[PDB]
Amino acid sequence: DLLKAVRLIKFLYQSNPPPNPEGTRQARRNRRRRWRERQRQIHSISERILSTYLG
Amino acid sequence: DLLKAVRLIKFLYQSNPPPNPEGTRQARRNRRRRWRERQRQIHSISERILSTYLG
Amino acid sequence: LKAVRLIKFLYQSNPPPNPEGTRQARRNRRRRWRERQRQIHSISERILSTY
Amino acid sequence: DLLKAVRLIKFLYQSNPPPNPEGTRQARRNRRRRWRERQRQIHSISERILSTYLG
Amino acid sequence: DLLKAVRLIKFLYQSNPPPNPEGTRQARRNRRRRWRERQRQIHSISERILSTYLG
Amino acid sequence: NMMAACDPRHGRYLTVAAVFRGRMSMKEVDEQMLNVQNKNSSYFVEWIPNNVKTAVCDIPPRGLKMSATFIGNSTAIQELFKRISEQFTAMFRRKAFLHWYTGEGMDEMEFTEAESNMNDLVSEYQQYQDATADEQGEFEEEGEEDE
Amino acid sequence: RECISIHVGQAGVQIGNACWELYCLEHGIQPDGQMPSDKTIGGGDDSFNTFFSETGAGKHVPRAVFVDLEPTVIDEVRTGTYRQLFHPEQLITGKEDAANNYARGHYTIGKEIIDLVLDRIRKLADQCTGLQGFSVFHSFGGGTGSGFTSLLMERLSVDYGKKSKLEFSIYPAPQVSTAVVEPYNSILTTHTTLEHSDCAFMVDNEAIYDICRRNLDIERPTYTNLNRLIGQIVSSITASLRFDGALNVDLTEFQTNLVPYPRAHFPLATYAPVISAEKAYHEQLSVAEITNACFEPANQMVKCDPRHGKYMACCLLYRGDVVPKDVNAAIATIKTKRTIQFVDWCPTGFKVGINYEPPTVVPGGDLAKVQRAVCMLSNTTAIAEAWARLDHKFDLMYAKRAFVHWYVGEGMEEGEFSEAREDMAALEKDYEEVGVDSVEGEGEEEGEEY
Amino acid sequence: RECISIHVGQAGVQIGNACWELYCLEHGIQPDGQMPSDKTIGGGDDSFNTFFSETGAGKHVPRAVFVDLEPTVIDEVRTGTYRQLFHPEQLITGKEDAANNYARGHYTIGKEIIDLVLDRIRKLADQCTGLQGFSVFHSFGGGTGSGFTSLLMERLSVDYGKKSKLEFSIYPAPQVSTAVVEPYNSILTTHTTLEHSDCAFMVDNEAIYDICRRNLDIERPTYTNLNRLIGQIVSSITASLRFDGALNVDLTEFQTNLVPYPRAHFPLATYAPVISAEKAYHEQLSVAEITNACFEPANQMVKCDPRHGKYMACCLLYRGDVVPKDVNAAIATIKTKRTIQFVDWCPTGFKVGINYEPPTVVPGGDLAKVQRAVCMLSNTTAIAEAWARLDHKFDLMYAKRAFVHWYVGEGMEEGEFSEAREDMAALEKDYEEVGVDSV
Repeated sequence: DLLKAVRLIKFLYQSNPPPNPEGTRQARRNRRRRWRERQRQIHSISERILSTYLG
Repeated sequence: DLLKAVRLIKFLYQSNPPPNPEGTRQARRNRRRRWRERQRQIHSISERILSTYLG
Repeated sequence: LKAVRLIKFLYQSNPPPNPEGTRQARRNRRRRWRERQRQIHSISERILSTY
Repeated sequence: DLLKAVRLIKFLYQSNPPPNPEGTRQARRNRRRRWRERQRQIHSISERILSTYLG
Repeated sequence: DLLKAVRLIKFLYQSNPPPNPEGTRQARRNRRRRWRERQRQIHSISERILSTYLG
Repeated sequence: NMMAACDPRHGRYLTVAAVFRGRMSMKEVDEQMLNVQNKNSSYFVEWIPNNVKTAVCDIPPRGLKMSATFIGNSTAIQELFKRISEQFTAMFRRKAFLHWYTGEGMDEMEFTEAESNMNDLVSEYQQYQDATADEQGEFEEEGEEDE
Repeated sequence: RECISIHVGQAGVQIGNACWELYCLEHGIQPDGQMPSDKTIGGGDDSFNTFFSETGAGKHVPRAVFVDLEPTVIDEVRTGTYRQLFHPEQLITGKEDAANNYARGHYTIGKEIIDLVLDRIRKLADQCTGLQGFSVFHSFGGGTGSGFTSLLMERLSVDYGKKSKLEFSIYPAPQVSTAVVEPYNSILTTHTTLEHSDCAFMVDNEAIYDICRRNLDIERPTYTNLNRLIGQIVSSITASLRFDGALNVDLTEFQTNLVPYPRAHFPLATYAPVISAEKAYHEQLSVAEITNACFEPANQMVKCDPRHGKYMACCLLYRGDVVPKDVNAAIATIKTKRTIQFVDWCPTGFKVGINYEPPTVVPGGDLAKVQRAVCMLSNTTAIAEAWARLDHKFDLMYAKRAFVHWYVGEGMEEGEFSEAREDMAALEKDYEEVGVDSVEGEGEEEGEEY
Repeated sequence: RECISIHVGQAGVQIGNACWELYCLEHGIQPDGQMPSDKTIGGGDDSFNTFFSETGAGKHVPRAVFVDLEPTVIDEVRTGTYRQLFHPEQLITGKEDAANNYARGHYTIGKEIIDLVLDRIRKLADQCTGLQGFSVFHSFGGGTGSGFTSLLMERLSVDYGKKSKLEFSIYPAPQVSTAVVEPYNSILTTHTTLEHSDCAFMVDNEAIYDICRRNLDIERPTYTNLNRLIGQIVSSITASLRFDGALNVDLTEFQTNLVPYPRAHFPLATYAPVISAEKAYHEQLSVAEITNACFEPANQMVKCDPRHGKYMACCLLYRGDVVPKDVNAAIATIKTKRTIQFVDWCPTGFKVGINYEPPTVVPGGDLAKVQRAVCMLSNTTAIAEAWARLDHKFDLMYAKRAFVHWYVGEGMEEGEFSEAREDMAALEKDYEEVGVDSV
C-alpha cells in the first residue's frame, strides 16, 4: 500500500546530491541547510503518513 | 515514474481528509499549512521531473 | 508487503492504556508512547532505506 | 498471534545488522555509540512488547 | 531451532498465567510485586533464548 | 604594484619567496610574514604548509643599500589568460587575419587543438582555484556519516 | 666497537666534521697532527682509544667515510678550519649536486658513486674485528639526503647480512631550512630505511630553535647553533664508548634495553640541563631542578603531553663528573615517588649511567663548563602526535599534489607511495593502537568486538 | 578525594575561575606553580590538597574544564589575576556561539562540538582514578547554558553507566537579566537535567541582589560581586573536601545524606550572615545570631515562609576553626530547643558538621576577617511555588505562543513544550500531593 510511498521517500533520499568537494565552503553549507530543512518537512510528512493511515 | 508519477497523485488524493478542527490555531491553519508543505514538495518534484524528462 | 504489515502490526501493538490511578504512571505512559513510536518510525525508514 | 509477534521481533532483530568496522578509533567509537543507542532502544522495546503479551 | 523457541514462549504464556490477584491482605500487592519481577525475569529469559541461541 | 590584473581577492598563492639582501634580521620579517599569511583567508590553501622562503644575503644591488623586492606565486593570471585567449578567438571565428598567417604548412587541427588545450588549462586552473579539497571541502569535517 | 661512520648530506657532513673535531679536542688531537699525551701516531690503542686505529697509512687517522654528491660541502670539509687531521686522501668529492632533490639521489643522480661507496665500505669493513654496528648520520633531503643512507641500508641488509644499523634520523625544522617537499622523503624513509634497519635514534631541531629564540636567548637561529648543540648530544652518546672505566655503561646493554619490538623502532631524547655562555658567570650548579624539570616540555625535543603517552621502557642516564658515590646519593633524591603512567606489562625501575672522569670543554660557543647531564631517553607512545602531525602534512600535500610529476618520472610509483603510506600506518599503529595498554581483550558483555 | 569539575556558559566560566582563584589563593597554590609550604612543584595530593594530578615531572595543574562556544571569554579569563597556569591544552572553545537561546547550541551547531569535549572528558578520565561525582557549572541562559547540559547529562547517564554527579544551576534574576524567554529555557532545563541527575542546588542571582541591596546596604549590582560571593559560598561548600577536621566527611557522604527522592531533590542553601567592609568592622561573632537568623525569609536563596517552609532535612556545615567545643555547646544552646514546624512521619534529627584548617578569606575583596560559617543545607517542600510562579508566567505567555518560531525548526515539536509543562506540573502537584504534609 505504502511500498510506493517508501519508494517516494527513497526518491527524496535520491534528491540528495553529493556533498560536493567541487563546492565552495559557503555553498555546501547551504546544501546541508536545505537538506536538514527538507528532511524536517519529510519528518513532518512521515508522522503524517504514520498517524493518518493508522485510523 | 511515468506511470507511478500519478501514484503519488493518488497518494495525495487518498490520504487528504477535510481539515477537521482540534483547538484554536490548529488543524485549519497549521495542518492546512503542512498540507501546503506537502504541495510544495509536490512542486519541487515537479521541477525535478522537469529535469528527468530532460534526460 | 511483510515490511508494512510489520510496521502497522507494531503500530496496533501500541494501544492507549486505561487512565486510572493517582497520576503517577501516566507520564511514563506518555514517554512510552512517544519513544516507541519514534523507533517504529526508525525501523520503517531503515527498512525502506535499504530498499 | 504469538507466532507472528516473536517472528517479527526476530525479523527486526535481523534489522540490527553487523557493523562496518572500517575507520579510525573515533569513527569506531561513534559506531559504538550508535550500537549502544540501537541495543538500548531495541531490547527495551523487546521487553515492553513481551510485557504487552505477558512478559 | 526456531519452532522450539516459539512454542516454548507459548508454554511460558500458557501453563502458568499470573495467579488470581486477590489475597486477603495487602500482601497480594506484595505477591503482585513478586509477579511483576517474575515477568521481569521472563523478559530476561526471553532475551536470552533469542540472542544467546540464534544470535 | 604587481604586474598583472591585480586581485588579492582572486588569489590562491602556492609558493612565495622574497630575497632580503637588506642587512636586518628575519625575526620581525617572519612575524610580519605570519601576519600577512593569516590576516586574509584567500591565501589559506594548505598544500605544503611551509610554502614560504626567507633568503638573506649581504650584497647590495644598487646604491640603496637596504631594500627588497616581490616574487610570489601568481593566481590572478587566469584573467590574463582569458583576456588574451578570448581575443584570440575573437579574431578566429570569421577566419580573421589569414593574410599571411596562412603559413607554409597550415592545418585546422593545430589551431583547434591549441584552443582545446588552452581551454583544458584554463578550466583545470579554475577547477584548482575552486574545489577546496584541503581546507574544509571533504566529507569528514562534519563527523563522518551525513548520508 | 670500531663501527663504520657514514656521513652523507649537508647536515651529515657538517655535524660529521664538527663532531669529529670535537673528538679531536676531546681525545687531544692537536693541529700538529698527533696528540701530546700519548705518542702513538694518529691515535691510541686503549679500550676507549679504539675509534682511531690503523687503516690508512700506519697513522691511526680518525675513521669516517665522507661522501656526498654536493661538492660545496665536500669543499668546506676539505677547506674548513682543519686540513690534515681527517683522512689525508680518503675523502672523495662529488661531481654533480643533487641540489635539495631527494628522488634524484635514489634513482638518477647518485648512482655513479654507489660502487665507490661500496669499495669504501669494503675497505673499512674488513678492518679490526670489533664491529657492533654502524654510526649512521642520517639526513632527509639537504644534500643527497636519504638516498645514500637508503641504498647503503638496503644493500647492507641484503648483502652484508644482519648487522645493527644505528641511525641518527634528523627531522629538521622547516623554519631554518628552505625545502617544502620534505614530507615526501620523510615518509619514504619508512619504506626504504626503517624495515631493513635494526636500531635507531632521534635527533631534532625544533626544540633547539625554540630555546634559542626564547629560552637560551642566542641570536643564531641557523644550522650552526644546531650543529653546536647536536655536537654535544653526539659527544654525550659516544661518551659510553669514549669514557671507559668503572661505570662504562656502554652500547652493549644499551642496544638491548632501548627497543622492545620491530616497529617500536623510534626512541626519544630529553637532554636539556644546559647552561649558556650568557649564563656562564658562576651560576647555580643544580642536581635538583635538572631532576624536577624532566617531563616539562623544555627538555623534550617534540612538544608532547606526557599525560597521554604510556611508556613500555624507560632508560635513565645521569652523566656527571663529581663522585661515583653520588650515583647512590642521587638515587636517594627523587626516584622514590615517580608515579608515572605505564603500560600494565612493563617494568618500572630506572637504569643508571655515569662518566665520573671530567671531559674537555668545547670553546667558542653558547655553553659553560658543563659537567653534569640529564637525559630520560626511552621509547614513548607520545611521539604518535608528532607522526600524526607529519601524516597530516603529507595528507595535505598529497591533496595538493606538490611535485608529484617531479617525483614520478624517475623511478617511483603511486602504488609505491601507497605502500609507503601502509608502512607509515604500521609504524603509527604500533604506537597509536597497539602501543597503548591493550587490556580490553579479557572479556565482557556489552556489545564490543568479540 | 579526587574530582574534576566542568564549567559551561559564560557566567559558569566566571564563577568557575573566581572559585578556582579563591582555591589557589587559600591553599597557597601560588602562580609560581609550587606551594611554598612544602617542596612539591605544581601542587600536591596528600589527603585534602587533592585538586591536582602528576602531569609533568611532579608538575601539578588545577584540574578543571572551562567550556563556552563564545571564544573571547577564555581570553579574558586567561588575562586575569591567575594568568598563565591555566591549562594550555584543554581550553577548548568554538568560533560562533548560540547567542542567548537553547535550541541551536543543543541540537544543531553543538552536535559537532559535543564529541570533541567528550573526547577531552575521556582523556582526562584516563587519569587518576579518584571519582566522587562531578561539579558542573551552568546557568539557564547565560552563555550556551542549557544547550550543552541538556545533551551532556543524558550522554553522561548513558555513556558513563550510572555514575553519580553534581551540577550548579544559576537561577536567573529578571532585574539584571538579558533575555525574555527565560521561562522556556528554565522549564526545559528543569525537565531535562534534573531527572538525569544525582545532586544539585540552585543559586538565585535575585537572592544575591536581595542580600546585597536589602541586607548589606551596598550599591553595586555587578557580576564581579556575584562571582566573589559564589566563590566564597562554593569554597565553603567544598572546604569539607579541601580541609580535614573533626567530621571531614566526603561529598559522596553529603549526597548520600541529603537526597530523599528523584523528584524531591533540591535543598535551600541557608547562608546569610552577610558581610562586607561595612558589616565586618568591630562586630562580635557568636553562635546564636548566625544560627537564629537562618529560617527567616530574608536569608534564603529561594523565597519561602518559615512556618510554610517544611524541612525534610536540616543538614548543617561549619567552618569551625576555633573548637568543636562551642559547636557542641550550641547543639544545646540553639539546636536542641528547636520545636520549629517540621514534616510529619519523618525523623527529626538535626545534623551538624565541623571542618577545621581554615580556608583563607578573599584577598582584595570587600569583607574583613570573619570566622564562622552557618551553611545550613536544609531542604524545603514549599519551593514548588518558586517554580509554580514561573509556570504561571509561562502559562500566561505560552497561550500566546510567543517565541515558538525560534524553537520549531531545530528538531523539536510542540509536544516537547507540552511535556515540559507536564513535567513541572507533575513535580509541583506531586509536592502538594505528598511533598507538602499529607495523610
